[PDB]
Amino acid sequence: NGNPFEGVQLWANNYYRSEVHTLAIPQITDPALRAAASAVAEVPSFQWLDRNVTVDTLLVQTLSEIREANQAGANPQYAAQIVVYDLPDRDCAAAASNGEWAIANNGVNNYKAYINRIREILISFSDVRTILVIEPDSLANMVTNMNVPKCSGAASTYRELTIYALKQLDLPHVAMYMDAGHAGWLGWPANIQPAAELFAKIYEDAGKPRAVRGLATNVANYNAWSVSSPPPYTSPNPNYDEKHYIEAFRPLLEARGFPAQFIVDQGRSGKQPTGQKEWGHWCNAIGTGFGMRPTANTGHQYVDAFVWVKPGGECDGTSDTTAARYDYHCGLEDALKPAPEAGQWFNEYFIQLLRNANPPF
Ligand SMILES: OC[C@H]1O[C@@H](O[C@H]2[C@H](O)[C@@H](O)[C@H](O[C@H]3[C@H](O)[C@@H](O)[C@H](O[C@H]4[C@H](O)[C@@H](O)[C@H](O)O[C@@H]4CO)O[C@@H]3CO)O[C@@H]2CO)[C@H](O)[C@@H](O)[C@@H]1O
Ligand SMILES: *[C@@H]1O[C@H](CO)[C@@H](O)[C@H](O)[C@H]1NC(C)=O
Ligand SMILES: OC[C@H]1O[C@@H](O)[C@H](O)[C@@H](O)[C@@H]1O
Repeated sequence: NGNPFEGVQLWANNYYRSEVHTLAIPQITDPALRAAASAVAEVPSFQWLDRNVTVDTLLVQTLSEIREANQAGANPQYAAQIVVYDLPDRDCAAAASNGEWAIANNGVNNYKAYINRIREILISFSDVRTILVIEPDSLANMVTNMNVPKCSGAASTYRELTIYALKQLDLPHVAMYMDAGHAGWLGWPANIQPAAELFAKIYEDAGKPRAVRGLATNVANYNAWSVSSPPPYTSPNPNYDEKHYIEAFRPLLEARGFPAQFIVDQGRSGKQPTGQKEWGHWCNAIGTGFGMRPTANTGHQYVDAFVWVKPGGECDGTSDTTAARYDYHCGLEDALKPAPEAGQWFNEYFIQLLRNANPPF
């Protein structure tokens, strides 16, 4: 079917614009950086439904604004970009982004109701083309972290709820992309076949919903789409950038009946190599910059578009060792500190991304 990024304009949401203008710009002293910051507020990054309260507030508000714009004659029409991110026992292999719901406290029923309400809302807004990224990190943890107690404990629930979401959100105007980790996680030659088996089986078990378009890679990470030599921290993985990963991964998925198209996050991929000391250091990484802007013109048959899924400037996790959600990755030498709770605005990190932007603002 169709590439959902073709023939539309991507709406830049007002939540991210509001962070930049109300929190970042007033604290930025230099004129050029203020002007740069205003420009990055217009880059259309995904809007995250990270908490249940966002469904009837922020989601409805964004879809309503788009409808008004399109009903006025926007050309091309705008499309929404939304992330579904509220699994019970969320972020199973880390502490920083633990969610509001727990499997031991009716999390499965809370999640099904959240999905059902999202579905009702998307049905009401069927006139708005909606692109969704389904639960970043969830299935990638199923592949490599079955040795982690929280992840093995949540495995059967993650599989059931993913299938539930793929079926309930399989709507005419919706395109879904399942999160598929990244080059440095599932792109390792040892992990790529097992990842292809898992994604292709979930797709099959969901009844191969027509709205599932493929997979999203590099969400909330910093990998290059394509570099000319391997960054030192990538060795010895031969799939050292997303282009290598996706070129190796698509054949294995298509072999198992899932001919997935991809979308690749590049919101924090502008500077390479990054300042990461190890490829697994994912929290508030130093030496990173805003990367390639969202576009359907990728020059690749398997890639629907480059996107900005993780909104740069929104924290990856607190550096406070007394916090409930403290994760040691956020206290590393290559993690920017001090840092606020995951998802809260981190001005010093936003300025790092601005200064290191490529292309520049
Ligand atoms: O991306 C944001 C997300 O990150 C999650 O943490 C991830 C890291 O992003 C990811 O890079 C890390 O990847 C591991 C992978 O699981 C291992 O299988 C792989 O193992 C390699 C090993 O490094 C080699 O030495 C050895 O020779 O081969 C094996 C493969 O056979 O190592 C990579 C690291 O390079 O996985 C993390 C999860 O455990 C965070 O949890 C999450 O919160 C973030 O949102
Ligand atoms: C989730 O939000 C919906 C409204 O969108 C609300 O009706 C429901 O009670 C919330 N769920 C929980 C578990 O609080
Ligand atoms: O910034 C986008 C998302 O990043 C995640 O790491 C946080 O846990 C969420 O609260 C946030 O919505």
